[PDB]
Amino acid sequence: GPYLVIVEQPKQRGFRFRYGCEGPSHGGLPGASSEKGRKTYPTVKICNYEGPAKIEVDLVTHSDPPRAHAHSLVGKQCSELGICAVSVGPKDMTAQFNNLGVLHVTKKNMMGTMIQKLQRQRLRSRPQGLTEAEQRELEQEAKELKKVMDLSIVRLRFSAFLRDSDGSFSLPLKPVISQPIHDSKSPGASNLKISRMDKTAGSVRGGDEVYLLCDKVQKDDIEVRFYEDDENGWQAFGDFSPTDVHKQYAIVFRTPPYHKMKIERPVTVFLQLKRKRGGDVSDSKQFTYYPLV
Amino acid sequence: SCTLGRLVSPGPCPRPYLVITEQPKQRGMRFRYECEGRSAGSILGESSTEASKTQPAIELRDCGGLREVEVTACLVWKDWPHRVHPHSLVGKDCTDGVCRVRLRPHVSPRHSFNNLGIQCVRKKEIEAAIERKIQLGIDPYNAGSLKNHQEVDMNVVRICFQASYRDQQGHLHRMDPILSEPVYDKKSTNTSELRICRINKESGPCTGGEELYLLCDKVQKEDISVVFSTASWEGRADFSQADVHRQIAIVFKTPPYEDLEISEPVTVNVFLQRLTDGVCSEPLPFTYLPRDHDSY
DNA sequence: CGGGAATTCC
DNA sequence: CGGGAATTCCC
Repeated sequence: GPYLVIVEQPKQRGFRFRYGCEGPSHGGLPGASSEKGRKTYPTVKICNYEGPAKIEVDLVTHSDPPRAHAHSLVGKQCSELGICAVSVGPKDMTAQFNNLGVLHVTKKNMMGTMIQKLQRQRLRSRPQGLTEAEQRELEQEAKELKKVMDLSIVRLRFSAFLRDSDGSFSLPLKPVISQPIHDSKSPGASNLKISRMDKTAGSVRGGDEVYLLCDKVQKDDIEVRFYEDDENGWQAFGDFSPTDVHKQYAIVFRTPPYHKMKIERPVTVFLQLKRKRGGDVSDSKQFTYYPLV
Repeated sequence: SCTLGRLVSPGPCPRPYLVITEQPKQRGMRFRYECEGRSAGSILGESSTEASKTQPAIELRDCGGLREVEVTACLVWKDWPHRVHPHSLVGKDCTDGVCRVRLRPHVSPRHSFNNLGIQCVRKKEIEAAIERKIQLGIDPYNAGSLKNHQEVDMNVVRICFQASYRDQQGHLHRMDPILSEPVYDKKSTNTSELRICRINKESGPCTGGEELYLLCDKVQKEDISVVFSTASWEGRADFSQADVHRQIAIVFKTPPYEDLEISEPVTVNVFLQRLTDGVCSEPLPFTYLPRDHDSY
C-alpha cells in the first residue's frame, strides 16, 4: 500500500552547498554509489503503487524530528524557494533526481528566512491575513530553533502523494528521510581524504617521520591510523601534537610501532586518516614495511 | 607672478624640511577592517627586530626659528597620482586616515609612533571612500581621478607627510610632502612575506632528481619557484603548480648541481622566490653529496 | 563542479 | 590587540 523506498541514497559527504551569489547550476546532489565512469543520483521508488503520482521533496532539519529548514532546495523543477516536485509513469514507479542543488543561506540571514518560511506554512495556506498573534509564535518557533538546526547538514524528505478522486493529488504517503549530507565546506563536515604522503616505505619499530598532505582538518578531531585487520581489529596512531598540523591542510608525524612480532618478509598495511567525533576516513593508501638492519 | 628674486636674503641657512629617519616596516602589518573593530596598530620600522623592535621615527631639519610644528600622516597610493588612498590610517591622534602630533621643534625634534595601524575598507566602497575624504578636503596633492581608470593596490599604501610650520608673524608656510617606503599587508597571499617552515631531508646527492617535500605559508601556486642559489651558482628546482598542495606545501625535485662531484659534499641554501616581484625568503640549510658512495 | 581571495568572527 | 580560523564571495 502506501509504501515508499529510497533506492539510491544521497552522498552523505562531498556535496558543496552553494551560496546564492554563486549560482543555481553548480551541479546536482550525487549519490552514494555514484562515481566517475557512471554517475548516480538520489533515486526513490514506490512498491504496491496505485498508478501515476508525484513526489514533493524538501530539505529538513538534521535533527531527527523531521522539521523544516532554512536552506531552501533549489533547481529547475523546484518551487522557487522550497520543494521540488516530479511525477512518475504508470509503470516506472521510481523517481530519480539528477539536477538537485541546495541554497546556502547566510548565518546573518537564516533568521528573517526561516521565520518568513514559517509565515507561509501558516499565513500562506489556510485563511489569509495572519494575526499579530501568530506573528509572535512565528518569531518564537523560528529563533526557538536557530540553535538546534545544524546549518551545515541536511536531510531530504521524499514525501509521495496520490490523487484523492475528483482528479486531484492530495493523498499523503509515508515520507521517508535520506541520511544526512555534510556540506563539502563546513569546517567540520567535509571528507577526510588524503592528497598524498612523503616517504611511502615506513620502517619497522615505531618512530619515523613522514610529511603527509591532506584536506582541511581542525586542530583536533584528527588523528592518523593504519591497519589491516582480518582478525578482531588492530590500530596505531602517529602524533596527537597539534604543532605539527600545518595550516589545516597538512600533518607530519612519526610512524607507530606495529605489533609485527613476525619480523619476517616485508608486510604492507592499510593507512587512512580519521576524525575523532565524526569518525570519518579516507581511501586505501599502501604503507609497506621493512626488516631492520 | 614671481614675488622676489634669488636675493641672498635667505642665504644657506633657512629653508626647513623634514625626513623619515625610520621607515615603516615594508610588509608584515595586517590591515584590518572597520569590521574587526580596532583603533591602534603596531606598525614597526623597516629594520626592527623580534627583540627591541624599533618603530616609525622621523625628525625635522632646519626647524630653527620655529616654535611649534604639526605633522600630517595620511594614506596615498604608490604611483605617480598619489591620490588619497581609501584605506584610512587609525591609531592615537588619528582623526580620518590622518594622524597629528604637535611635536615641539627645538626641544627634541623627533616622534616615535607607537599604537599605529591601518584600516582596509571593503572593495565595494573603495571609490566612494575616496569621495568622502575628497569632500572633507583630503588629498595631499589634490589629484582625484575617479571613474575611468582605477585598479587600486588594496594591499599596499604610502603614508604621506605634510608638516606645517608656525611663526610669531602671520607667515605660516608649509614644507614639502614626504612619502614612505610602501607598506604591504600581511593578509594578502600575493604580497605577504615568504617563509619555509620545514623540509624533508637536509642532505641529497648532487645527482639531483631527488624528490623533497616542504611546508610554507600561503603562496600562489601559479607564481612561485623554490631555488638552491648560492655563491658561484644558482640552480632552481622544477615542479608544476600541481605540486603546490593547497598554498601551504610543495613537492619539488632537487635539480643536479652545476656539474660537480669533487670530493666531500658542499652545503647550499634554499629559499622561495616569487615569480612576480622577486621577494625571497629566509633560506634553509641543504647539502649535496658527491655522487654515490660505493664502499664498506 | 574546485581553489582560494575577501570578510567576519572568536 | 594579537593570531587564528570560520564564513561568504569571486573566479
